Amino acid sequence: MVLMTKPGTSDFVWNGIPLSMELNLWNIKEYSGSVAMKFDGEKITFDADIQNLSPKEPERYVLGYPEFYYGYKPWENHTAEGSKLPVPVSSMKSFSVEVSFDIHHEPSLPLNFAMETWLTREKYQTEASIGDVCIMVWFYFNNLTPGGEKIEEFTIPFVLNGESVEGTWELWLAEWGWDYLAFRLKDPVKKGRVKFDVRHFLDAAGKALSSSARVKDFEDLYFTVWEIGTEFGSPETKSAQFGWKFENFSIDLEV
Ligand SMILES: OC[C@H]1O[C@@H](O[C@H]2[C@H](O)[C@@H](O)[C@H](O[C@H]3[C@H](O)[C@@H](O)[C@@H](O)O[C@@H]3CO)O[C@@H]2CO)[C@H](O)[C@@H](O)[C@@H]1O
Ligand SMILES: OC[C@H]1O[C@@H](O[C@H]2[C@H](O)[C@@H](O)[C@H](O)O[C@@H]2CO)[C@H](O)[C@@H](O)[C@@H]1O
Repeated sequence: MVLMTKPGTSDFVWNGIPLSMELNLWNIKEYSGSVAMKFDGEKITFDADIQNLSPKEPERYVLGYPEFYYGYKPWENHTAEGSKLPVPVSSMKSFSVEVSFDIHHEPSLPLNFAMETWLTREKYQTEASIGDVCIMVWFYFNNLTPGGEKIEEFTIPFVLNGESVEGTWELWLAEWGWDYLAFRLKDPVKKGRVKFDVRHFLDAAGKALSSSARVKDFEDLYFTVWEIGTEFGSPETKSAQFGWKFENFSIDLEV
C-alpha cells in the first residue's frame, strides 16, 4: 500500500509496470480540507474534499491534476526506473493504453478525465517551451472546455467496455508557451473501461501541426510520458469535492 494525504509523488509498480503517482495540486496556492491518494496493488484511488481554494496563477485556469504516469514528466524532472520512455515519436509503431475508471464529483465542479503526453525537442527537459507540444486525450469533462479554440474533428477508434467503437474527437489548439493540443471525445464517458492506441492521436496531431511555424520536426520530438488523471477547477472554484478510482491498467509500447 502507498498512501499520500498531501501533495507529492510516489513511485510504484502495478502489474509489472513501473509508474509514478502524483497528488498534483500544481496551481493551488492555498486550501483547507482533505486529499488522499492510495494504491493497494490492484487499484489507485483519489479523493478530495477541500475548501478555501485560491489559484497560484488564474491565467492557467485549472487548479490541479491528481494523476499517475508512465515515463518521464518533464516538469518534475522525474521518471521511475524501468520505463521505456522517452523515445522519439518516429520510433513508436504503436502504444496501447488500457484502463478502467470511475469518476465522481459534485455537479458544479469543472473537471475532466484526461490523459496526456509532452513532446519535447531534447530527451530530458525540465520544462516545455516554443517548439514543444502537450497532447491531451479527454474521455470525460464536466463544466470544462479545453484551452484554445476548436479547429477540427477526427474519427478515432477505441475499445469501450470490450466493444470496438469509433469516437468523434474535437481537436482544440492553443499556442501558449508551447503548443497545446487537446482531443476531446464528443460522447464523454464518466465510468467504464477504455483501450486505444496513442499512435492514432500522434498521427492526427502531426497532421494538424504540419504547417506550424513553431513546431518544427514533429516526428523527431521525444514522446516523454503518458499521464492519466483528472484536471479540476477554474479560477472561481472555492471548494472541490470529487474523486476517482482507476483499475485494470495495462500498456503495450511497440518501438
Ligand atoms: O513542482 C514541479 C513543477 O510543477 C509545475 O507545474 C506543472 C505541473 O506539474 C503539470 O501537471 C502541469 O500540466 C498542465 C499543463 O501546464 C496544462 O497546459 C495542461 O496540459 O494541463 C496540465 C495538467 O493540468 O504543468 C505545470 C507547469 O505549467 C510548476 O508550474 C512548477 O513551478 C514546478 O516547479
Ligand atoms: O492550463 C491551461 C488549461 O486551460 C484550460 O482551458 C481553459 C483556458 O485556459 C481558458 O483560456 C478558457 O477561457 O477556459 C478554459 C476552460 O474552460 C484547459 O481546460 C486545461 O486542459 C488546461 O490545462
